Amino acid sequence: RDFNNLTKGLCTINSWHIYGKDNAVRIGEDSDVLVTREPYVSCDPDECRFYALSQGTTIRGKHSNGTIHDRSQYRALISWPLSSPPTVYNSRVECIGWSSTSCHDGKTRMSICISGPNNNASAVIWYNRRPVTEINTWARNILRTQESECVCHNGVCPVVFTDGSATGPAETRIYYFKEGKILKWEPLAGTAKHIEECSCYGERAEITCTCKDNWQGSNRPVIRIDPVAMTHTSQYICSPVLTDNPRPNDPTVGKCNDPYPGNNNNGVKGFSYLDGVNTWLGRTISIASRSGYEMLKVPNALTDDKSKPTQGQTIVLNTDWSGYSGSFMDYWAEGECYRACFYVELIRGRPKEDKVWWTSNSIVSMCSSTEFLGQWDWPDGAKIEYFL
Amino acid sequence: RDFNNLTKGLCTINSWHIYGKDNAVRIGEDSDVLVTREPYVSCDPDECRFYALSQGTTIRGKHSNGTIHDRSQYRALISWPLSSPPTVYNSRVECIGWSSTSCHDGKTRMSICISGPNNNASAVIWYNRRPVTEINTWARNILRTQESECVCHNGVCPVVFTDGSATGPAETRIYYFKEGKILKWEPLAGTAKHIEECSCYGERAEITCTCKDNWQGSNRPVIRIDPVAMTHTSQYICSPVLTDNPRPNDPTVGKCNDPYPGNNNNGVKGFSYLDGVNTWLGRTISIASRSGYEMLKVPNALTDDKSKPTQGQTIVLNTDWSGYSGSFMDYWAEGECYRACFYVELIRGRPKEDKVWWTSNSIVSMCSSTEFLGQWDWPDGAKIEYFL
Amino acid sequence: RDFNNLTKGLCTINSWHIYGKDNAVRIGEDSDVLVTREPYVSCDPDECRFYALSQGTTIRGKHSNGTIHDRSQYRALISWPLSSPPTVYNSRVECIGWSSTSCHDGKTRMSICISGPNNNASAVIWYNRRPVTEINTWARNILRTQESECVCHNGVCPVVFTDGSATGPAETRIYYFKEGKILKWEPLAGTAKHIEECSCYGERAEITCTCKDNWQGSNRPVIRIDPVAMTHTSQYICSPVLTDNPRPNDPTVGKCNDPYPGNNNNGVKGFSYLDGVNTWLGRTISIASRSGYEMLKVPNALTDDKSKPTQGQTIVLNTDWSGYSGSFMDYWAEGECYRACFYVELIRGRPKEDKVWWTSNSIVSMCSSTEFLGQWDWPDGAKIEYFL
Amino acid sequence: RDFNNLTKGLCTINSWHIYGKDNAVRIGEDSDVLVTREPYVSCDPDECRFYALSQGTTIRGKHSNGTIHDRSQYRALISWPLSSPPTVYNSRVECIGWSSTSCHDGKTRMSICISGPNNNASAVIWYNRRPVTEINTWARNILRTQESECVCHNGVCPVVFTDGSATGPAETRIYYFKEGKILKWEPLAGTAKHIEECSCYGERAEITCTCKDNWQGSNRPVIRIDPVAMTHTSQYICSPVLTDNPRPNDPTVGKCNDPYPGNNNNGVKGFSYLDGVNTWLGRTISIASRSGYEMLKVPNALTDDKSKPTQGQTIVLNTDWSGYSGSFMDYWAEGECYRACFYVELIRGRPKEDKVWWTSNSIVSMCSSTEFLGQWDWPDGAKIEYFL
Ligand SMILES: *[C@@H]1O[C@H](CO)[C@@H](O[C@@H]2O[C@H](CO)[C@@H](O[C@@H]3O[C@H](CO[C@H]4O[C@H](CO)[C@@H](O)[C@H](O)[C@@H]4O)[C@@H](O)[C@H](O[C@H]4O[C@H](CO)[C@@H](O)[C@H](O)[C@@H]4O[C@H]4O[C@H](CO)[C@@H](O)[C@H](O)[C@@H]4O[C@H]4O[C@H](CO)[C@@H](O)[C@H](O)[C@@H]4O)[C@@H]3O)[C@H](O)[C@H]2NC(C)=O)[C@H](O)[C@H]1NC(C)=O
Ligand SMILES: *[C@@H]1O[C@H](CO)[C@@H](O[C@@H]2O[C@H](CO)[C@@H](O[C@@H]3O[C@H](CO[C@H]4O[C@H](CO)[C@@H](O)[C@H](O)[C@@H]4O)[C@@H](O)[C@H](O[C@H]4O[C@H](CO)[C@@H](O)[C@H](O)[C@@H]4O[C@H]4O[C@H](CO)[C@@H](O)[C@H](O)[C@@H]4O[C@H]4O[C@H](CO)[C@@H](O)[C@H](O)[C@@H]4O)[C@@H]3O)[C@H](O)[C@H]2NC(C)=O)[C@H](O)[C@H]1NC(C)=O
Ligand SMILES: *[C@@H]1O[C@H](CO)[C@@H](O[C@@H]2O[C@H](CO)[C@@H](O[C@@H]3O[C@H](CO[C@H]4O[C@H](CO)[C@@H](O)[C@H](O)[C@@H]4O)[C@@H](O)[C@H](O[C@H]4O[C@H](CO)[C@@H](O)[C@H](O)[C@@H]4O[C@H]4O[C@H](CO)[C@@H](O)[C@H](O)[C@@H]4O[C@H]4O[C@H](CO)[C@@H](O)[C@H](O)[C@@H]4O)[C@@H]3O)[C@H](O)[C@H]2NC(C)=O)[C@H](O)[C@H]1NC(C)=O
Ligand SMILES: *[C@@H]1O[C@H](CO)[C@@H](O[C@@H]2O[C@H](CO)[C@@H](O[C@@H]3O[C@H](CO[C@H]4O[C@H](CO)[C@@H](O)[C@H](O)[C@@H]4O)[C@@H](O)[C@H](O[C@H]4O[C@H](CO)[C@@H](O)[C@H](O)[C@@H]4O[C@H]4O[C@H](CO)[C@@H](O)[C@H](O)[C@@H]4O[C@H]4O[C@H](CO)[C@@H](O)[C@H](O)[C@@H]4O)[C@@H]3O)[C@H](O)[C@H]2NC(C)=O)[C@H](O)[C@H]1NC(C)=O
Ligand SMILES: *[C@@H]1O[C@H](CO)[C@@H](O[C@@H]2O[C@H](CO)[C@@H](O)[C@H](O)[C@H]2NC(C)=O)[C@H](O)[C@H]1NC(C)=O
Ligand SMILES: *[C@@H]1O[C@H](CO)[C@@H](O[C@@H]2O[C@H](CO)[C@@H](O)[C@H](O)[C@H]2NC(C)=O)[C@H](O)[C@H]1NC(C)=O
Ligand SMILES: CCN(CC)C(=O)[C@@H]1OC(C(=O)O)=C[C@H](N)[C@H]1NC(C)=O
Ligand SMILES: CCN(CC)C(=O)[C@@H]1OC(C(=O)O)=C[C@H](N)[C@H]1NC(C)=O
Ligand SMILES: CCN(CC)C(=O)[C@@H]1OC(C(=O)O)=C[C@H](N)[C@H]1NC(C)=O
Ligand SMILES: CCN(CC)C(=O)[C@@H]1OC(C(=O)O)=C[C@H](N)[C@H]1NC(C)=O
Ligand SMILES: *[C@@H]1O[C@H](CO)[C@@H](O)[C@H](O)[C@H]1NC(C)=O
Ligand SMILES: [Ca+2]
Ligand SMILES: [Ca+2]
Ligand SMILES: [Ca+2]
Ligand SMILES: [Ca+2]
Ligand SMILES: [Ca+2]
Repeated sequence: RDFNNLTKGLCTINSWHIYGKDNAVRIGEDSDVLVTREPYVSCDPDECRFYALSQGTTIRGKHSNGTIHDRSQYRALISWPLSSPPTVYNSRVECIGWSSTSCHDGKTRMSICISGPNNNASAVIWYNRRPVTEINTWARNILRTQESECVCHNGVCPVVFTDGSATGPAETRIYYFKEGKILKWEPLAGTAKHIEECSCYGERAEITCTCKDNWQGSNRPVIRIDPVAMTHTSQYICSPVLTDNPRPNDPTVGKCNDPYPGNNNNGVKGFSYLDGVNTWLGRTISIASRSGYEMLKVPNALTDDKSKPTQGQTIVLNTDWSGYSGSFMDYWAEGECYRACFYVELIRGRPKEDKVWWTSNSIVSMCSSTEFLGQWDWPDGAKIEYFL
Repeated sequence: RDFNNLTKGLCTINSWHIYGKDNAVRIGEDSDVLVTREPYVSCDPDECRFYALSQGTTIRGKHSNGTIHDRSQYRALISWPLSSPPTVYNSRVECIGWSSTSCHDGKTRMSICISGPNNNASAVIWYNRRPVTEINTWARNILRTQESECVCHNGVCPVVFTDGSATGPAETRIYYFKEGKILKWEPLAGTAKHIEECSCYGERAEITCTCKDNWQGSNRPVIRIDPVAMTHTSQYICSPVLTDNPRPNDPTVGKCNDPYPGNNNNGVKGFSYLDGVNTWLGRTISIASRSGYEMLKVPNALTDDKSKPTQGQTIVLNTDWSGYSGSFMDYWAEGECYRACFYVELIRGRPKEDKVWWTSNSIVSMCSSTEFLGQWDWPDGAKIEYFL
Repeated sequence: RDFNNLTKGLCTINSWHIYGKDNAVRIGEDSDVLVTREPYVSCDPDECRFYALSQGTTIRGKHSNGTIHDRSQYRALISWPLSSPPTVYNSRVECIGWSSTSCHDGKTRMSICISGPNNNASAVIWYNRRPVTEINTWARNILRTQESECVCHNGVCPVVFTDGSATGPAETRIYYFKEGKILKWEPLAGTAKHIEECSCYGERAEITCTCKDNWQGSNRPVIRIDPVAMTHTSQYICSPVLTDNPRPNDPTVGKCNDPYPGNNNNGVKGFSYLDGVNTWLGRTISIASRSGYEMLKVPNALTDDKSKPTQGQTIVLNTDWSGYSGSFMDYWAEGECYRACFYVELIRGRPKEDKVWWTSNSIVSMCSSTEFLGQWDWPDGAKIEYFL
Repeated sequence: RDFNNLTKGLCTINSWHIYGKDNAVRIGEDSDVLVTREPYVSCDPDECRFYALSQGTTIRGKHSNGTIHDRSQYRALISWPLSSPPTVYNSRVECIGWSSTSCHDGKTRMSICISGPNNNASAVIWYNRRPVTEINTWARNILRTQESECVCHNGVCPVVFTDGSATGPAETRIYYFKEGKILKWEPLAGTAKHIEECSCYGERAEITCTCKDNWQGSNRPVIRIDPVAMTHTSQYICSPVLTDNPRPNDPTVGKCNDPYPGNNNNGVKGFSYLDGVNTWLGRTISIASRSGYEMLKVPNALTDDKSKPTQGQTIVLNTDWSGYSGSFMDYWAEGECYRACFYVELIRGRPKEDKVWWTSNSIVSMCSSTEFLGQWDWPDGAKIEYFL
């Protein structure tokens, strides 16, 4: 109809209720489920769907062997109905590639997929299910993007890309697209020293992205974007409640404009909702591996370098595998506020479970409640032994 | 379009004709059919569909082992086209949880799923396929609901929940929702001493629910709701034709305001149509197990403590497994009256058929005819031996 | 929109072109295809689809054992997209039963399914996908109907049923339905002595049904219906080109008002287009079994007792299995005439191929061309050996 | 809405970006994927889909044995969602036959399928999913057509057929259809000596077809059609950059009006975009087999007999199997120009990989970019060893 505008503020997050779970690995043990990774969730005005990077093979198929690898010519961004698994028969291909982002602007959807060899990748921007724009690698080193939904405001949908080293300074750009065409792009500015896989959400005409400093930071970099002025700033979450993984143990004071040191060249895509006292952080429970997952209310996390949790909710037990996590919201829901949501990728197989030769995942996602709901844990649920 | 209003009375029930049967277990022996239980049927203005609680695995899948269990993080309310089986590929997830209800109000559908551990469950009310309201456990003991469709009138859709003991007095509430939001809730009142899994239907602006007294009653409690005044009453079916299972043998006089004694802490979800002489009761044939199923015309069953059958129809032979049963009607059919319908859950596997490690079911459903139709029996039809 | 009216005459049939083929048995050797029989084809104003009586199991499934049997509680009328096979995932159940008919009246579709034991069957008439009317067995001996599409004119859709003996005189009725309700019914009149499984089509406000005299006739009975007056007549195809199976060898003169003798108590559902010189007859090639299939132009077959072929076209070789055949036309096609069409059921398995324990079929269908097209044969194509 | 008119010119082709890839053979190793060959891509105003000639069996099915053969009664033109594989469950049959073409005219789609024995084939033209016209073989020798999409302009959709010898002069005709009816047909004229499988595209009211001279030419014949005048001309691509396969090595001067000699009676369906300096040619890398695939910018290839490449892009490595290739464009995209696209059939199995008994393929397709994008190779990706 008309372009959606971020006119509402976030609803108060007093807890998280279950939104979707596909039990993909369990079900795929005996049905035609595609092997995937790098999932996310994104809504259209009339429907919300699961998204992910297929590996171009079923889990039980012999080609599942080797799916731990990230970039092949057999990957593609696919979407499928909420809480269903990604099967060969219900998965809709949005585009071909090994890194992506996607978002609806109110009128139609923009999907971006990047493909290519390491030194010659290219992004192709699709809008209304047609290819519209293409961007060639600028640093010749794995051009890559969010791996979660982008956000739009009055037709403008900013997307953060990175090209160059993952263990050194790199060339990050914020592109502002409208109807799949480039209106403008900027180099990253601010104090964030390295950006990877941004998780974004919008409220009251501002887009907040919580990303990953793969190079040095265990605290998360944050990019706040003004989609009207088409400008942005960057910093780190000040809080001592560190949210990357692997990471050092929590200090009593964090860092606002530098990476918090202790762990280099590694990290996991994650997210957060930064809204004054209504601030919640997601992180794996383990400081060593992609294990477990919890949500922590850390009032003023972004700006208070001594902020510590005041409430919390466990999502996945530390005795269960987790993985990537990101944000999305249904901007077309009824009500006066935007209900914060997120998904957690539950990785199974390699590298942690090497008795099988594949790597895949299932998805669990939650949204906020203004109630103070009882909590439960949500594991993948599959028995690797069955696959042997 | 506009909210549906219960303006018609029931059609005269002279017999029952076959409406839907999915042969799920038979078909699932060699195709991707989800393991389910707690099925039901519910109509939208333009389509009627089967519903059930998936177990998050196929019947032939190795994860089918253990599906006798009731509440896991892998369950979800799913719906699929009438008389098809619930397959991995045609099943639509309405919400995540291990207890549910759902109904269309004329404009859109409300679905409710409860999930959580035993002492910390929570219901989340979905409307127009979006989460709208959440209710936290009030008694911290398996918050649970109908397991069959709710009914709406002018936007108001009452739902009966129970929280607390299943073998003692508990905290039952009647919630009145409108567009997924709570307008009001009451504690259970009347003479019903314990309520579990209500089966409901509406006619001439009154909603009748036949439930289950798991604690002491072999006769069924009944909750009649006024969705305009948003008030209700409760009593038991007076008839000596006892309809719970397990149950004592039929007496010559029943009880109107107390459970009929003889069997404690057990029962099966069931239903009835209470309409003066046009009154029909469903019950298993066996007084000992979920075996067989028959419909009995017991004029004035609700109010006459000596009422006995005047007509009958066998649905499932006592030599075949049955299970839960509930009511639904197509409130959007043509005609001057509402045609009473019901479904019977045909449980296969555990606990009665323990040579297999799973528990699932198929569905058979009938609707009334003003004709006096010949009868046939409708078993599940699968051979357990094939699954070994 | 508006009720369709049979305002056109048939197009000139100079040959038959391929219309649809599903290769169901071939494909089903390694995919989830339902076992079926008694197929047909029927069009809606915007789509034409294949129809059949499922057996409630896949071909490779263990429950396929025994599918030679005709009436079980596991059968249902299903429809699916033209030329696709009937799979567990794309098949839409129209109703439950072991005998059926279906037709679109221009506004919506009427489907009829009969179920029950031999002495207590009942038909239930569905309209706009809802149950509307029910008819109880009148002779208590396998109430049964067409097994191919009915035809409508200004809302009136006549259907021929038979109840009683298949090897003696029986009680055949012509029902005239409108919006799923009975307007009127007649007993069979005319000279046809026994009616089974009528194949019908309409043109210029007249409905012609070519049926099967299972009792004594090797020539086919024909019922012509006036859907406005709601009256009919019956006779036999006069032609010596006998079209039932099994059958005696062709004589030089046929019979107009009596069964042509030579074979008792057996026959196959078949059809014909009776239109003066534009008359074509379908029949198996073998006079002994459901083997092969050919179309023969026999000018004035209905009324000329010495009529012999003037042109012909082989559809299936005598070295391939055939089965039932019936008529349908797309009454919503462009043009000034109705293009005659038909389908042939290609039965595989039992009883002729007993190395397998199942019985199923695939479908091939053709429509007429005003061209004189080259011919090809269209077998099922599956290798039974593969199923062993 | 209204008939589409070729009002735009081609966009400048500076490189090719990835458009679609279905990874069919990989995925089909463990899921219900139909065996196919002779694929292509074609767009409707609201969707673009993959097309191909199914073999009426899955790849893993036992009937896959023998699929190297070209014409059987089990083949059919099927279409399915872009980048999905052709599965038994998502494939839509357009018509029955072993040679086809299809195109949307703006209002609805025309599909053509030819079937029959070698000496008695016939084409049947479908429009709006209904059969409309039929054409009988004129030379009684494998009537056949494009195997890729046709193109329409103001309702007129020309199609090139060939009937007669594939290794000698034959009878090629250009038919001009409108709403599935024949407006006119011509015999082939010009200097092209033999025409097989034309690949076409349209721009500024002219339709260009790059075909295959199976008889003598290693350079490609080209048919340019005026769909308004309904007239055409024919010649060969003048360029010494030979694009058929097998073929001699490139000379320094090509031939404009005769086949370039060196290889007889063989060839592969291919294509090209002939647009002055914006001219690109596709060809296999190997001059001996259907191996590898590259795009070469050969300014003025059609008219300059000494034209050599000025830019290039590898699509498939010479160490990977390729096959047929053809053109299509989305005539309903936004923008001021038509973006040239093409697909490459990646054949697997027989005859080159004879350890398996089947022959199938997967599809990769690209479209042009005005950017100078980095290149990657796009192989089928399946391991034949897995199928053994
Ligand atoms: C039914 O459901 C309800 C609803 O969920 C249940 O009630 C919930 O119970 C939760 C668990 O108790 C509770 O969650 C906790 O909240 C704490 C904050 O609340 C308390 O403090 C505030 C502030 O003063 C008070 O207002 C309040 O009254 C409470 O006293 C959090 O602090 C908790 O998180 C911390 O502990 C968990 C382990 O429990 C860690 O995993 C987590 O990371 C937090 O601790 C680490 O991080 C901090 C900050 O740096 C460190 O100080 C600390 O040492 C830990 O650090 C180590 O561990 C981390 C992670 O491994 C590592 O990185 C680091 O290096 C160190 O090794 C927790 O979130 C809910 O708030 C509460 N909800 C409600 C509404 O009440 C109820 O129990 C359920 N009922 C039943 C019967 O079960
Ligand atoms: C073709 O189709 C038609 C249409 O269906 C067939 O006709 C139908 O035939 C049915 C079976 O005969 C018949 O059903 C019965 O109707 C009885 C009522 O009708 C009779 O009584 C009235 C009242 O005076 C008369 O008007 C009427 O003319 C008849 O005489 C029911 O009473 C029957 O139910 C009872 O019996 C069945 C077993 O048959 C039990 O399973 C059932 O539970 C009922 O009996 C138990 O319950 C009562 C009440 O408490 C007890 O008194 C009794 O002892 C039984 O109790 C034991 O068993 C129960 C259950 O196990 C247990 O809980 C308890 O503790 C005790 O152990 C039955 O419903 C249809 O009405 C009739 N329909 C029509 C339209 O005619 C026709 O036969 C078919 N044709 C062919 C050729 O087959
Ligand atoms: C390319 O394609 C074209 C287009 O299809 C091919 O041309 C077609 O060729 C067809 C086969 O030749 C041909 O079909 C036949 O037509 C005959 C009628 O035409 C002839 O007679 C008329 C009338 O005088 C002439 O006008 C005309 O010029 C011809 O001379 C039919 O009579 C044929 O059917 C009979 O034979 C077939 C076997 O071929 C039987 O299966 C069939 O049942 C018919 O014969 C039985 O029935 C009759 C009637 O009672 C009996 O008299 C006779 O003895 C047979 O009876 C026995 O067999 C039956 C069945 O088993 C059994 O019940 C009974 O008891 C007895 O045992 C046949 O239909 C097409 O018309 C023709 N089409 C066109 C447009 O030309 C062309 O060949 C192809 N090209 C190539 C290169 O292959
Ligand atoms: C990142 O991505 C970019 C973007 O893709 C990469 O840059 C691209 O690199 C490509 C490969 O180098 C390049 O493709 C070539 O372009 C040549 C034309 O450019 C050159 O010549 C022009 C003209 O003077 C200059 O303007 C220009 O500056 C260049 O110098 C083509 O000529 C190339 O094709 C020929 O070679 C390939 C093998 O490389 C053959 O397969 C192909 O068939 C061509 O050669 C055959 O055909 C010709 C013509 O008849 C014969 O003369 C020749 O002998 C060969 O003939 C034999 O082989 C054929 C086929 O087997 C056989 O039939 C015959 O009988 C003989 O046996 C090639 O297309 C892109 O243009 C370039 N793109 C851009 C934008 O720059 C970049 O490298 C990537 N980066 C990294 C780090 O990898
Ligand atoms: C088929 O015939 C009936 C007439 O018998 C047509 O019905 C008339 O249609 C118009 C528009 O619907 C009404 O105003 C008339 O009263 C209708 N009916 C009768 C029964 O008189 C019908 O429109 C015809 N069908 C089609 C497709 O033209
Ligand atoms: C393509 O060209 C034809 C004109 O040749 C356009 O047809 C005219 O369209 C309008 C609206 O449909 C009619 O009133 C004219 O009479 C049409 N036709 C002719 C043949 O004169 C057509 O609209 C054009 N297509 C598009 C998408 O614009
Ligand atoms: C931070 C992005 N990088 C470094 C290039 C990664 O390796 C990502 O790591 C992971 C990962 O789980 O750590 C998954 C993604 N598939 C990778 N992205 C790409 C484009 O390969
Ligand atoms: C009466 C409801 N209760 C007691 C909590 C049950 O155990 C139900 O029993 C049965 C049952 O078949 O008896 C099935 C339901 N899955 C159970 N419901 C829940 C929420 O677990
Ligand atoms: C002529 C109809 N009769 C006799 C009842 C049949 O047996 C039919 O035979 C055949 C048949 O292939 O001969 C198939 C049908 N499934 C049967 N119909 C029913 C209702 O069982
Ligand atoms: C050039 C067309 N001809 C000669 C008849 C072919 O054999 C084609 O060859 C090939 C081929 O891959 O060479 C595939 C097509 N399936 C064939 N077409 C038909 C109609 O059989
Ligand atoms: C395939 O067919 C050939 C030829 O009929 C036969 O020899 C061969 O054994 C078959 N192979 C398989 C695997 O069926
Ligand atoms: Ca399988
Ligand atoms: Ca890090
Ligand atoms: Ca009880
Ligand atoms: Ca007979
Ligand atoms: Ca050639």
